[PDB]
Amino acid sequence: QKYASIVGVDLLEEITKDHKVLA
Amino acid sequence: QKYASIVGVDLLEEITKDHKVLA
Repeated sequence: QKYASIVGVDLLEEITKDHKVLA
Repeated sequence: QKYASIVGVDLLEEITKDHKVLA
């Protein structure tokens, strides 16, 4: 974690709709 | 792969329908 800090590494519902449109 | 070659081994939408039928 000192090393990493120095080098800079890190460690469906379109049918229910279409019906309700008709209604 | 020589051995294998000698011995012969190897190495949903029936609801959207039913509505459109009604319509």
